[PDB]
Amino acid sequence: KGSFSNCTVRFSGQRDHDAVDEFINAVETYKEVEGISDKDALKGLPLLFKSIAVVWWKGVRRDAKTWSDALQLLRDHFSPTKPSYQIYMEIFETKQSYDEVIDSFICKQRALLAKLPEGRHDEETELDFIYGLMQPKYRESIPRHEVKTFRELLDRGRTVERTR
Amino acid sequence: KGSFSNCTVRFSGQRDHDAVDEFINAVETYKEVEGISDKDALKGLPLLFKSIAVVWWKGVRRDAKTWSDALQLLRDHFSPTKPSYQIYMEIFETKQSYDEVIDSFICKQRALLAKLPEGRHDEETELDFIYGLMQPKYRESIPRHEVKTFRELLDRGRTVERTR
Amino acid sequence: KGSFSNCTVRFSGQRDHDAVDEFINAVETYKEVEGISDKDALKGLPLLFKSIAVVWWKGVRRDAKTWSDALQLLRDHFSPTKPSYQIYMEIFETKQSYDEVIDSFICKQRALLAKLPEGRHDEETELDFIYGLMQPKYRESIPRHEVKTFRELLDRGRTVERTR
Amino acid sequence: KGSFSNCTVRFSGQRDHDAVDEFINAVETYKEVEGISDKDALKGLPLLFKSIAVVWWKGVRRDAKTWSDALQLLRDHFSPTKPSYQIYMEIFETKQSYDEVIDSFICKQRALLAKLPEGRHDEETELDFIYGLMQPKYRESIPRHEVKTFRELLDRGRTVERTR
Amino acid sequence: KGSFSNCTVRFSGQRDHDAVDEFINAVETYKEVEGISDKDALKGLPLLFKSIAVVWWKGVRRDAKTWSDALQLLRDHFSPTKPSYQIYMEIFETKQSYDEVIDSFICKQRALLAKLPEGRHDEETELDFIYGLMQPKYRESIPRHEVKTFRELLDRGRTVERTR
Repeated sequence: KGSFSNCTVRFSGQRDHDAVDEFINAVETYKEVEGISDKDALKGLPLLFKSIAVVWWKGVRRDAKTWSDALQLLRDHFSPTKPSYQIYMEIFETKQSYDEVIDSFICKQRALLAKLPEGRHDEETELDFIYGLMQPKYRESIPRHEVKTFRELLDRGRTVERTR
Repeated sequence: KGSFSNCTVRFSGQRDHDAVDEFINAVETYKEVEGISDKDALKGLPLLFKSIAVVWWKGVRRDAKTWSDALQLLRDHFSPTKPSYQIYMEIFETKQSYDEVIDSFICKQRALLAKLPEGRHDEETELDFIYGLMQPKYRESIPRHEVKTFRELLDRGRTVERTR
Repeated sequence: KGSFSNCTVRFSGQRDHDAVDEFINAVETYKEVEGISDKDALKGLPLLFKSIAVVWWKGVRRDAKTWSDALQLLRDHFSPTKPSYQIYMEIFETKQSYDEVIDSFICKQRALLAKLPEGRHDEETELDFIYGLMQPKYRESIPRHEVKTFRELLDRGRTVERTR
Repeated sequence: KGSFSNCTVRFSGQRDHDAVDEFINAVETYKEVEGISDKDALKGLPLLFKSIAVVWWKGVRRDAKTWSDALQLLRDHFSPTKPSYQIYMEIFETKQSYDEVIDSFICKQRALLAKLPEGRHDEETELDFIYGLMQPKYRESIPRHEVKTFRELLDRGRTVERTR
Repeated sequence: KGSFSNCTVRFSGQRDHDAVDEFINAVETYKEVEGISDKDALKGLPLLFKSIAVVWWKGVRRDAKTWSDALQLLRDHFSPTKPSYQIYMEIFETKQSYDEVIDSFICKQRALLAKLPEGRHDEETELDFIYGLMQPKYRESIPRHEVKTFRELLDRGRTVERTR
């Protein structure tokens, strides 16, 4: 049923991890849903670029041969894959300011913790790294060693938020 | 005939009841009209998120297994389901100001009264809760005990509005 | 061939006669062109609302049963169907200002004269009601009793406009 | 394959020759490409108007019977078909200012010369009417009687432009 | 499956090399992917122009007979194909300013070097022409004669960028 005719999601070259990962996941998901072969998918790839990136594709066209190589090359030229110590310094710089919802803080911190190499941290030390930066509006009620998984922190945060 | 190819309605994370309920009802209605199966509908769900929420979906992907569970989880993480006393204080705070149409006031107050638990109020006390906040431009003509249902209030409000 | 999948024309609740009549005529025309049945058309109606009006449709869903009833209810809740004397006062308030084209004035005045009940006025008194408000730039050349229909007024107005 | 479902090009009523001619040519071209019959094309015409013009179509609906009559009526009510002496005064009013490209000047002047009645001018006097208003940056090099057609003027203008 | 029905990419007449080359490559790629014949593709070409360029197409319609001739004519009337010495003066005018990423500089300089006639320069002198304008933030670490191809320059530039 077609092969990359037209869609809303495009890519520009904004040089950030979130936009690049969102675009790659959306394209990779669309290919699986619509059911397009691997050889037919690479011919339609300049139908998505609209910016500086199409000038980037006019030069590096002869380096790609398969779909996985082109996707890894798009991940390599733009996502700079920052090292570990900048991430560990970026988590401890900004505390949770007053009058901010729990869910935005938790999803931003989880998206920041996903950048580390996989298999290096469990769930328990993951929650222990995040339990040291919350406001005293939430730390007065729920103590440590009672919340065992990463869902129960939000489950008890939404109760104190409604109570005020 | 396809399975969530592309559409105008998307979701961002605006943290409000009206936008979330509108998006969920529009998606739930589109699934019923187009005739898509339940197993095929969950594979196409990241084609709708475009914001902070796609970073939220990159983390909580392994918690969803059926369509109803994913819809209830999207209702739970964003719509905060406010308690009763804040609603009963929010209805009595703002009176109807001068030079405002009847229909906007009635639809906003009905959308505010839908947040209570279902089966707790009849139609008569529902109209009795709304008849105490209207302007004297409308309360001089129509008295109580004459309007029995919730349609006749608008039916007699549109007559006095045309008369001026 | 589908049933209200996606389209550009939507409705918000702007509270005016022109936008409501345009939206209703466009939807009614699209249903006739595409060839959709009456029972299939009502299931897809919340795919068009995008505003306050979808909160209005979450409350008055159980009042509609057929397509004509829903269309008349949408005409009733928003188009206020103003009385006659306000129209007859609105026609005689604004004269035709200098340096304005004939066609805009004629189409606006015809759209204002359509609001009266049908069958109350002929063509001759219709032109007699409009011939008293034009500029002396056009009334110096063409006199009364020479223009018999409503097309010849524009036909002789476009000649004097080109001449200047 | 459908009959005027939805498209980007619409019409508003901007009262100019270029926008009206572009819209009419695009619609006339789309009808020929998609292959739609003449009786099916007139039912879908209010799906394109979005402005004051739809109020204009609610009044003059009963005057159209064929496609050519409706197209000529749309050309008549909006394009005012200016007389000859205003065109001959409009060509000689604005000279070519300094630092402006040749191609924009030539295409604008050709679009202005198309408004005259057809068959009144050859190619030679057409170029003779345009050779009297160019800058001395171009008239120092190429003389008259050497450029015979209307293409060689641009062909020798692009050479002097690159040279500077 | 259709023949140029509607798409996002259009052309205006912006008079620059990048936008024209992007539009031509996107159209040429779409024709190859969708599988449209050469005779059917030329009838649908005024469905893409939306600007001054459609007035340009109303005049030069009778000069095109095949697809390749129309594409070369669109490349000729707008892309001015600048001479060599302006390019060789444009490369050496702007050095790499401080705090700018390597990839943007490399892709812009490659897109500028593509304008020369093909077959005039190898890869080695191509890298030698670009190695004289970089910042001392990168020239302190990597010396000449160690980087042999044009990929290893970026491969060693991304390492020093992460290190800081």
